[PDB]
Amino acid sequence: RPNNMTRKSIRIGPGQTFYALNDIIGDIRQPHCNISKEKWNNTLHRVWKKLV
Amino acid sequence: DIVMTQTPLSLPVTPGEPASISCRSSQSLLDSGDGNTYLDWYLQKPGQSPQPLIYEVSNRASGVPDRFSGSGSDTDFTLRIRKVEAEDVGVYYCMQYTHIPWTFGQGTKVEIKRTVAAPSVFIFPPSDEQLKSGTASVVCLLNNFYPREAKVQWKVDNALQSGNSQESVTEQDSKDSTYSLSSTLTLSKADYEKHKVYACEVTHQGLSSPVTKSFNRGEC
Amino acid sequence: SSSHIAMQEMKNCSFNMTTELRDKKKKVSALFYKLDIVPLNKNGRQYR
Amino acid sequence: SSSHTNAMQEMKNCSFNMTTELRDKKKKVSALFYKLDIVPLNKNGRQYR
Amino acid sequence: QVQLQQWGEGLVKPSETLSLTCAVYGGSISGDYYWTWIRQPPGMGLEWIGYIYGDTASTNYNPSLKNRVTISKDTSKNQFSLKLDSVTAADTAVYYCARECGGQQVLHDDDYDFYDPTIGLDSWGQGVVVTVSSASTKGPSVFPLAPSSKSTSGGTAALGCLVKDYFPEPVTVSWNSGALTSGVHTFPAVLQSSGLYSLSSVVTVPSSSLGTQTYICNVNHKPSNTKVDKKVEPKSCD
Ligand SMILES: *[C@@H]1O[C@H](CO)[C@@H](O[C@@H]2O[C@H](CO)[C@@H](O[C@@H]3O[C@H](CO[C@H]4O[C@H](CO)[C@@H](O)[C@H](O)[C@@H]4O)[C@@H](O)[C@H](O[C@H]4O[C@H](CO)[C@@H](O)[C@H](O)[C@@H]4O[C@H]4O[C@H](CO)[C@@H](O)[C@H](O)[C@@H]4O)[C@@H]3O)[C@H](O)[C@H]2NC(C)=O)[C@H](O)[C@H]1NC(C)=O
Ligand SMILES: *[C@@H]1O[C@H](CO)[C@@H](O[C@@H]2O[C@H](CO)[C@@H](O[C@@H]3O[C@H](CO[C@H]4O[C@H](CO)[C@@H](O)[C@H](O)[C@@H]4O)[C@@H](O)[C@H](O[C@H]4O[C@H](CO)[C@@H](O)[C@H](O)[C@@H]4O)[C@@H]3O)[C@H](O)[C@H]2NC(C)=O)[C@H](O)[C@H]1NC(C)=O
Ligand SMILES: *[C@@H]1O[C@H](CO)[C@@H](O[C@@H]2O[C@H](CO)[C@@H](O[C@@H]3O[C@H](CO)[C@@H](O)[C@H](O)[C@@H]3O)[C@H](O)[C@H]2NC(C)=O)[C@H](O)[C@H]1NC(C)=O
Ligand SMILES: *[C@@H]1O[C@H](CO)[C@@H](O[C@@H]2O[C@H](CO)[C@@H](O[C@@H]3O[C@H](CO)[C@@H](O)[C@H](O)[C@@H]3O)[C@H](O)[C@H]2NC(C)=O)[C@H](O)[C@H]1NC(C)=O
Ligand SMILES: *[C@@H]1O[C@H](CO)[C@@H](O[C@@H]2O[C@H](CO)[C@@H](O)[C@H](O)[C@H]2NC(C)=O)[C@H](O)[C@H]1NC(C)=O
Ligand SMILES: *[C@@H]1O[C@H](CO)[C@@H](O)[C@H](O)[C@H]1NC(C)=O
Ligand SMILES: *[C@@H]1O[C@H](CO)[C@@H](O)[C@H](O)[C@H]1NC(C)=O
Repeated sequence: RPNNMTRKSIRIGPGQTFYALNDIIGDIRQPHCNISKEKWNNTLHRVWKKLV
Repeated sequence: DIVMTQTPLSLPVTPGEPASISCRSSQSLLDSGDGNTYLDWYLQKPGQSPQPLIYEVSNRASGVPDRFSGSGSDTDFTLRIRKVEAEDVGVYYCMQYTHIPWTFGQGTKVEIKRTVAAPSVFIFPPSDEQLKSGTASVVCLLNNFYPREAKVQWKVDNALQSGNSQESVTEQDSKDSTYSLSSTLTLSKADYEKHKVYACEVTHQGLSSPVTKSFNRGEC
Repeated sequence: SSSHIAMQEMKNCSFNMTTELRDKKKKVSALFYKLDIVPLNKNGRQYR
Repeated sequence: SSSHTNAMQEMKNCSFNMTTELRDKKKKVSALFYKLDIVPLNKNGRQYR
Repeated sequence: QVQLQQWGEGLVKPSETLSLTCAVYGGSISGDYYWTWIRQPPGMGLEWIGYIYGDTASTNYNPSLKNRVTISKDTSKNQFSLKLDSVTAADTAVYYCARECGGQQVLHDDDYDFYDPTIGLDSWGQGVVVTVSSASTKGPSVFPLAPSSKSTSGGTAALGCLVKDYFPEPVTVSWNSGALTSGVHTFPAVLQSSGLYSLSSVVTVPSSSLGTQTYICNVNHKPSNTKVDKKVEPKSCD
């Protein structure tokens, strides 16, 4: 998750706090996951062979 | 009295880049009576009344763009401008009102950052009409320079002066983002006529070596 | 506020909530993902 | 009280709205509280908690 | 929000009493509002003077000035005023009247009793310049900052007018009745040890136009009602 986020405390009631989201530091960049293309292709090929 | 420290005292920022202002308090601002953190941010644009920016740490004011956004828990507070624009130039104050008295911060002067430019120096000897008045003032004018820092030293026949020159700086120009400085040296009549050579020496980042402009009295 | 998926993914939101005393409501605000809020009416101003 | 006019600052007379058996009705009740168990809300010294 | 229009006497003698008034339009002065006075010394940061509560008469003051400040309100006229006694030179500043929304607004026929809008100083006055000086109003003196060969750099010549020994602020300086605006710099005034003011209004023009274009500076001082038109020409090498 590339970006830093800032928290905020809001008093729900007696001794209760609700941590909400304040803002995003810097330009917004979407989160993502990286998987090696060759390794994943090999794994999918193997499971395809087994399914065949 | 809560002492409210603002850093930096000057924040030169080029439009399009983020800016961050930090403000610290000597005591926790979490009000014990009702649990609210009473810290506000205000922006005093050049020659205008202060205007509200942020209420109680994070709650944005009314009509304030989305780029402004504050934060902080109880002693370290931060105001962030996501994308500085040319209309965000001004002084930013962090005010606490948890404890009496309410104390403002020192004030961060946000300005526009541009390329370093060397000053153009001119000298204006006192005129004969001012000569008739019994007092004389010589001004050495620096025009369109950046950064605003500039050391002006008055030498009278190669003798440094002290406690006799007053410096005035205009605000940053809205067109070229350059400053203008003028230092004036005021002296009486025996003091004017007792010396011949008058010069103002300027020191600036944009100048490789100090530049001295001089005039000789009684000559053009 | 995005430079310009992740642009519409989030929403400013202002609401009223109970304080530590259950007789006073305080106007607070927060940032909510659009996946956590459902529009109430069709005018696109009130969510829950 | 009459004796107060004659450590009576140790207590305060606090009146507050209390919800009745019906959730849509409130009754202005009163009670006496020790000053050690109440703190001010504002600096005006009229409203406590 | 609320429009706050304030007036008062902006020029007080030392050891006298400064009396400023702030009028409220578009709202009621009776409520959960803290009517605040804040002053900004020339060149310094903001400083808090005090406030008066809207509902009750509870007033709080700056501890440094707690023995001189008195803030009162007039609900009938919807105005609140500041009185500052035994003023000194340290009391020169610009005074703003503000409003801080309190945290216990009274709610009518709602589920709750009170309401905290989470609002600070949302309304500000335009400010009143206050100068604590014993010097009497005086007319400005306009002197020609004549261009010369010493004030030329790359074919650009600098000229101007020096306005000195005037009181109080401000002075409006223009060139050629406002025709010339480019390159005009009016430096902020300064306060000497004599209690007067002086400033320089310079302008950069091409050197070739020195002898063809007539340069005149118009200096106006409203408090003393003085208008001086001074012509600036290169010094005559007689
Ligand atoms: C427990 O629960 C009770 C019951 O709900 C609750 O009591 C309520 O207290 C409030 C606060 O005192 C009372 O509100 C009063 O209402 C009127 C004005 O409101 C009228 O008009 C508005 C429209 O403008 C209507 O919406 C509303 O329904 C009313 O018709 C006044 O009596 C009071 O206001 C005056 O005094 C205030 C304080 O001085 C001022 O802020 C306000 O501006 C008004 O000033 C007037 O009087 C001043 C002198 O007193 C004078 O200087 C001014 O010029 C002006 O003439 C007040 O707002 C509300 O009615 C009460 N409810 C009942 C049923 O009586 C408690 O607050 C609650 N909590 C506790 C802890 O007990
Ligand atoms: C959090 O909690 C606060 C406090 O309760 C809420 O703020 C209230 O919000 C409501 C709804 O927006 C506000 O009511 C509006 O107020 C305005 C002024 O109206 C007053 O004055 C007129 C006479 O001029 C009266 O008729 C009216 O009853 C009010 O006394 C106007 O914007 C609105 O009235 C206009 O529109 C409506 C329909 O749109 C018409 O019926 C009216 O006749 C009139 O044309 C409306 O009444 C209320 O004032 C707010 N309270 C306070 C104390 O400010 C927040 O909304 C709530 N939620 C959030 C998310 O913050
Ligand atoms: C997952 O993989 C992607 C690529 O498929 C990564 O994105 C790429 O990250 C690199 C390294 O940060 C970026 O290069 C750099 O970008 C900027 C200029 O664009 C600058 O910092 C450097 O000069 C450098 O070029 C690259 O732009 C970026 N995007 C692409 C499309 O390649 C991503 O970081 C990976 N994520 C993880 C968690 O490993
Ligand atoms: C909930 O509210 C109560 C009541 O306001 C809070 O108690 C307060 O805690 C502060 C902590 O700083 C106390 O201040 C301290 O007081 C003395 C000197 O008076 C000394 O120990 C310290 O120098 C400091 O100033 C304050 O007195 C105290 N008030 C009472 C009535 O006990 C409490 O902290 C709040 N709790 C939370 C979790 O916020
Ligand atoms: C993923 O890996 C497999 C491994 O089998 C690759 O399969 C190739 O398939 C082509 C025809 O489609 C054959 O000519 C190649 O000999 C195969 N390669 C091997 C190593 O057996 C496949 O190309 C890879 N990539 C993708 C995108 O599927
Ligand atoms: C969120 O930010 C936008 C953009 O500045 C602003 O107009 C809006 O009022 C904010 N939302 C709320 C609920 O205040
Ligand atoms: C109680 O009330 C009486 C009558 O108003 C007053 O004289 C007296 O001082 C009060 N006593 C207190 C506040 O202790």
